[PDB]
Amino acid sequence: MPREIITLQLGQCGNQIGFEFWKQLCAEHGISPEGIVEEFATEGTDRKDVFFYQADDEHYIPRAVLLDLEPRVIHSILNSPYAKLYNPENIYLSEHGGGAGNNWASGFSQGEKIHEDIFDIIDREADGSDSLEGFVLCHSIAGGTGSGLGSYLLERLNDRYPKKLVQTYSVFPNQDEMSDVVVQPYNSLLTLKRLTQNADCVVVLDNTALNRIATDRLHIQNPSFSQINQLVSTIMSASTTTLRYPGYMNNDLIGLIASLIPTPRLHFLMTGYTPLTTDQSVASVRKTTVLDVMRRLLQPKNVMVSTGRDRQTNHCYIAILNIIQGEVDPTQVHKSLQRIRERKLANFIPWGPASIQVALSRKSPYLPSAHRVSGLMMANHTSISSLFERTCRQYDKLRKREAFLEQFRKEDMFKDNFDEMDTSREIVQQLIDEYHAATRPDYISWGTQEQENLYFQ
Amino acid sequence: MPREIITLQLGQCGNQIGFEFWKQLCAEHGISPEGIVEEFATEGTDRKDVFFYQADDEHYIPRAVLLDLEPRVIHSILNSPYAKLYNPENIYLSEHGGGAGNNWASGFSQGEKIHEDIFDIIDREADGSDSLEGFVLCHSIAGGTGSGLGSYLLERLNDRYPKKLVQTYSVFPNQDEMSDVVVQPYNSLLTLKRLTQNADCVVVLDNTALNRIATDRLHIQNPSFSQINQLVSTIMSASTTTLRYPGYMNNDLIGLIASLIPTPRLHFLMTGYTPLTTDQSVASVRKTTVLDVMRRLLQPKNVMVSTGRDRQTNHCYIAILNIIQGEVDPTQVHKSLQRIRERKLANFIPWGPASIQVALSRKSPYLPSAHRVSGLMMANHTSISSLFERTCRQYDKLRKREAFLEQFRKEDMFKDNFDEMDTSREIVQQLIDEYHAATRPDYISWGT
Amino acid sequence: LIGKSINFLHQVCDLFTDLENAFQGKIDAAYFETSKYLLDVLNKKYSLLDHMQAMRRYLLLGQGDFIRHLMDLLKPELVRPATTLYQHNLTGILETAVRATNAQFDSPEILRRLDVRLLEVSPGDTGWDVFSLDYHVDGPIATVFTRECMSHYLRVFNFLWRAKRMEYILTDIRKGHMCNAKLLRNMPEFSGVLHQCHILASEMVHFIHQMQYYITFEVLECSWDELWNKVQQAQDLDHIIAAHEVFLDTIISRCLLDSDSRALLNQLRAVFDQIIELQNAQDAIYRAALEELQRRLQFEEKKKQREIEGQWGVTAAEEEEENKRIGEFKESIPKMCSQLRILTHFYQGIVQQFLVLLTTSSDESLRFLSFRLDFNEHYKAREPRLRVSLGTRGRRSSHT
Amino acid sequence: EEKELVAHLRSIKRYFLMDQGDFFVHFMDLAEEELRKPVEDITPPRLEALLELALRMSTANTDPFKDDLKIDLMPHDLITQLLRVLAIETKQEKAMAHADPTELALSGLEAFSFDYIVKWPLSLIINRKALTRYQMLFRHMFYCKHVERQLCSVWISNKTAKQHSLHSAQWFAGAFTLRQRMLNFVQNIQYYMMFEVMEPTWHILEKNLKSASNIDDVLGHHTGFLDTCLKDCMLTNPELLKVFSKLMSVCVMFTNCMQKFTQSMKLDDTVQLVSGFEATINKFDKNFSAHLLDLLARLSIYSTSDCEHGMASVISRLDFNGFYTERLER
Repeated sequence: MPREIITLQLGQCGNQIGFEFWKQLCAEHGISPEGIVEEFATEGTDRKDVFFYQADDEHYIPRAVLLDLEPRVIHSILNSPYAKLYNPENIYLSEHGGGAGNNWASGFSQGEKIHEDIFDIIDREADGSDSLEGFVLCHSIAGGTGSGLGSYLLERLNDRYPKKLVQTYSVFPNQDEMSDVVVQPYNSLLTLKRLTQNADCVVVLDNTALNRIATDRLHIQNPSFSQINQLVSTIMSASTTTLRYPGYMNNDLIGLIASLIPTPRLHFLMTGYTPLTTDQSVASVRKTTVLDVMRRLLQPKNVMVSTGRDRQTNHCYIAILNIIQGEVDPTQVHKSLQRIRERKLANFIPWGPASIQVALSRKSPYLPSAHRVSGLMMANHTSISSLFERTCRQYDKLRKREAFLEQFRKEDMFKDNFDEMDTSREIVQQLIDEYHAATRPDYISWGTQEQENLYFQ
Repeated sequence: MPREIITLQLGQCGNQIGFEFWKQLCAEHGISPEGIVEEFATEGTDRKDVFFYQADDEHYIPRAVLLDLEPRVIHSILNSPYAKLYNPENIYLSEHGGGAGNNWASGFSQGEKIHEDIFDIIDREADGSDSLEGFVLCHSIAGGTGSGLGSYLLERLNDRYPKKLVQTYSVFPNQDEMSDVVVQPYNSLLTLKRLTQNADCVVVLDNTALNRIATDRLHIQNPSFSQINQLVSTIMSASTTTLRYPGYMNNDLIGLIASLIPTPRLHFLMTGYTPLTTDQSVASVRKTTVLDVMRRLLQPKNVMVSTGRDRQTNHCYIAILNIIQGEVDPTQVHKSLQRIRERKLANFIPWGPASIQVALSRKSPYLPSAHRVSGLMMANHTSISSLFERTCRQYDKLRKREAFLEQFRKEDMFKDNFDEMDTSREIVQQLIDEYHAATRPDYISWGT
Repeated sequence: LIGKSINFLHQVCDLFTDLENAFQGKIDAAYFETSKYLLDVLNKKYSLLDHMQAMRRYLLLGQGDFIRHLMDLLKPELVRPATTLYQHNLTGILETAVRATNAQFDSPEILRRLDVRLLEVSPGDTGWDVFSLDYHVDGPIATVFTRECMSHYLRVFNFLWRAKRMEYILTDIRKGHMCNAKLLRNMPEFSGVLHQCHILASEMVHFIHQMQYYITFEVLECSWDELWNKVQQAQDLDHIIAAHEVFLDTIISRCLLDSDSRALLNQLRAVFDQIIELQNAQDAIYRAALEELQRRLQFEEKKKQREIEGQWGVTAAEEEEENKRIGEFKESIPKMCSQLRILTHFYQGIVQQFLVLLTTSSDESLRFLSFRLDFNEHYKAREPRLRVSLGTRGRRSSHT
Repeated sequence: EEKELVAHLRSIKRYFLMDQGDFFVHFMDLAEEELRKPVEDITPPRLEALLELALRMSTANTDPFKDDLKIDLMPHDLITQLLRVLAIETKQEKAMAHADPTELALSGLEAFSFDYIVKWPLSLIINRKALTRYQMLFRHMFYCKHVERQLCSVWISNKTAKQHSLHSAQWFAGAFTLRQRMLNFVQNIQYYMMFEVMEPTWHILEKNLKSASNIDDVLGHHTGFLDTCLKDCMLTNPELLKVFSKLMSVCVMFTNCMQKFTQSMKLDDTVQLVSGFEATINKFDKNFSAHLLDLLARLSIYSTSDCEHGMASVISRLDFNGFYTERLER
């Protein structure tokens, strides 16, 4: 049976991102915005069941649970063309419509309030799945609601499906734009915590890199947050294409994340894509050379992930899963990974066999690709912790200053203390230590408290 | 990979010259003003990566950095056809918009204030370049902003790509005309200083020489400031052609200037082009002969550097490379060499090996050539010292008079003293002396 | 050739001066026309192109969603002894996986030809050893899809299915380990055992999935597409038969299903067996770690609940038993990690030797399998042959 | 028409005559690290991939015949091969036969040539004798480009060295002047070979191929083209070729010395190291100048005794500024 993926939509921004992700998956699988297979979608070679569930023999319904503390986004989804894709019983909107006030703790309390609906949606999607692989949580790290609700959804998916894989698409906040959400670092820390502890694979999409690309290539002086979020959703889609487009290998979510996630604790993945082009720039058939492509991939302005400079950890690849979209020959993907190894773009564990898995899949005929050749790399690299460690440190810096905490004190999770923030910081620290351990032969013992205490001394 | 050139645009005049240079390079490479490859650029023999960088997989952006201390020029660049050519992260505009007040030191201080943006621009262009050779700074030496900011950009270009060669096309101010910019001689000195210290070869573009070329060769009675900037951009194109038009030899900027620059100090180059035509003068296709080409290139009236007619000193070229394209008769080449020798129209260096390298390439289908046969010369010529020596003498004359120093004292670099202007004048004097030595056999010991 | 084509259609679907040349051109033209008519009849009556497409979808693993779903459904069944497998049950599982995957969208004429075959069930056999896809060829299409061709296609199908089954078993082991890490966060001493299980399962999944990818795409899918293109471009029935036979032989060789690749096939089978062993060891380690984590969590929950009720959270006997259980779990975690490391190292050695043999194999698909198995150059660090094969031959043909 | 002789010939010009400078730039950028290894240490896969990158990277990707372009690693360096060939029936034949093949692992840079796949019936015209001449031209241009790239790298490295220590600038002036003599020399040799030999002989071939009456005329014109390019590139004179080889070897050794010194200065008895570097540069300058004067003297000799009027062009290019004229007279 196909490996179904349950989509968890958290908060206003997260729910919008999840809706656009489900729209993109439907477009790639030829599913209409109403959840009905189009009459023209006769090429039954796509794996819709990876990301969508069938409600009947003809109707594919997204395995999506919409949870928000503000009603505006949920109403916009129910007012969108994709209103019929989602189960209406799987859409939770807070009656008060007030949102989480950009408070991570408020978002967590809202997730707790919508816990029943979201977990009922996830369980309903899993029971309709013969071999449900797991849940995918879609959320924003910059708001208040989407981060806490996403962490709640990840926790409940881990609790309910302890033998199932949990992949996450974790959007990192843009670092070049001034976020109006001053408490964003707490939300980002909680989301990175939940991805580290309760997800099996988290593809980090740093909006900062999206903004940099918008600035340098589109000549946009001030890249908006919306363009960065759409780039992050595109990156997550590209990283999940091998799960959503079945092929010879890595045709299932557990198979997709197995090659990407070497250890259960070292589950913080970094992504890279090349060549990167903006949707608007299709106009200029650029004579990009192979040399220019490789140099641009190494150029931070063209890479869709802004990984921090971790100075403490000799970051290496723990595991790599390559999701290739388009016309791909398995031998060509293998040669490409080999060339990456020759350039030492990824260091692998020395104590066991590890590689970049390559799946060859046909492309969707319905989706126009702006790039003649594209590729996504998913890798677990300790340098992704530098983003998460920095988010955790900023969260702790805000909590120690009680900045924007008045919005969180309204929610029960933060009424008495800020213990949820400290637990998030500890989870991100354990993730950093495990990712550093995953660079070492001792990765067999990664995530053991003795290694966390040895990397924190 | 092509040898990419990063363009540094400084001040109003420098930014206009840089914009026109990038436009001309795009036309030669068949790049639209929007960064799209033109359908007419089917001759894939041009190095677009020399003048443009890829910003993404589809958009080619000119490697141009727009730096001004006054917001007018930066806004004009962002409102120009080249707005999409430059990386928006590579455009630095001073928030105060006040400019440098025609003060070289103020322009330098503004460059120091915009140092981060400029070096970020250089690094972004280098990372987008597979085999970045270096940065070329286009600016005017006569204003306040474009000269100082150009020197700042040159310093930051050397700092950011310190292992990469940096050639510059530095337009030096006319020293024989009274500049309305009283601090221009200081500005000219600062530009010659930066060319001497951070460039490996400096082609001096004298706006007086640009006007002379427009009058005698382009038949332009009154060359506009825009025409002077376009002449400077043409000079930069001619000096960078070996980087921008790959062939069997001189396929990189460091390789191109290596043959031209015998010593690091003897880096003051003079340029000449023939036939020189104004954009308006395209109508008359002059049947220029090889003899006429060589004579006009060697003629100061058509040369993009205004050297005085020294009758006492045998000023000479250190090296000259003429790339000639089109129908050339060997007998006409022979007659041209004969006439040049008889008229002594070109003196060559006596102290080292130098020749005219010839690479045969097809012409760009996208760039209209006004001449059935055309040729560019890039040369290191001691007569450029006459421009640099005059600029240095004028700088010293202004600094000793504290002329226009009040505008510089507003900027921190010149608040306490004008020592930067005097150091610039001394550097330009040493550059002039080294360039003059390069005409002599004793150039081996120049600067000792 | 004309009379042969006529017989195939029936059973399966100047003369005064230079007599020798007067009819030669006419004989050749008539031969061409008769052969073309025979090939068209064979195609129209036996659906040769449709049989080739069915072979591509099922036996060449072209319906990658179908193969994925079959392997996922078989994983809990194929780990069991084959002696308990029912061929009817395996076919029902295949049909269920089809209905649960994009295989349900295949045409009824194609889907009816894709089936699950169970080999003779022996004790100790896994499903990977007995599961195969088959494609029934008959009539005129059986002239192109001969019994040899069908056997080669079924061999490639079974090999890919076994490799995918082992990959999915190891992926399920690693998924369980990763998910239980969330549960075992409250039992950090047990987390390392789960991580070691995840690492071993990830290595085994990588090996098996790379072998399956090579077989199904580089060998099976490409040879099937070549067969279909040749049949569509076939000028005669004999040309179609020969082109399909050559395609099937190419698929067998590159999927290691031919007679000559038998050593490569044995090395790949040993790699798959070591990957399955690693998967099973990792799944057992992760199961033990998750059970220990669940016991620790239940003990902590009971303690907290008793404390909330104002009772002494744990009795001294109960507290000693809980501490003993946590101690035993922590002491088994290093042991579980060591066992998983040993299994991973054995699997990696077997995979490296298989990759070396594949890189030395004449089949290009095997070279692609070697390149995929050592994408991070882990096997290339362990198997010299994957590094040597690409470097040595190209320099020799460049010296002339 | 059917064998597209002119299209194949244009492909040969594009690849073997290094007409596609952007192609050669891209190829040498991708392959320089792999070709710098000993031929035994070179991975042929990397050269084929760099070739494919250069093919895809150049405007040759629009060439329908680009796939006929191959990388060929010659068993002998071009200079030893040409000297052995020219020594046939010469007094040097015995000296080349008794010349131990120097244990210098032949570098890919010295072994690199193109080959071109010509199918029947076009294999009648683009035969192995033609392909081998194209390979010789390719390897010659590639080696000239290697020497140019080394002189430019030494230039850049020296420009960087001039930026790190103001005081070392005086010591670097002599290395700069040596590099500049080598660079002007290398560029003028490349210019002669490209625009007066390869380009003229190709234009003559295309004109003669346009005037061919039969396939044997086309073959004759192609052979005459290859023989003209070979003659005018100084490849047929063993003494000139041997002096050019020594000159290029001295240029490469100078560039390697300058690169090592600039790298050392960047990473950084120092006065002793500087005096040793200057002494090495002066020894390279002396050797280069001696070989250049011997080259110009040989060109003048062949120009006067053998009526090789082309050799006067080499001399005029080599001494375009009269730098060697006083030295030639001396």
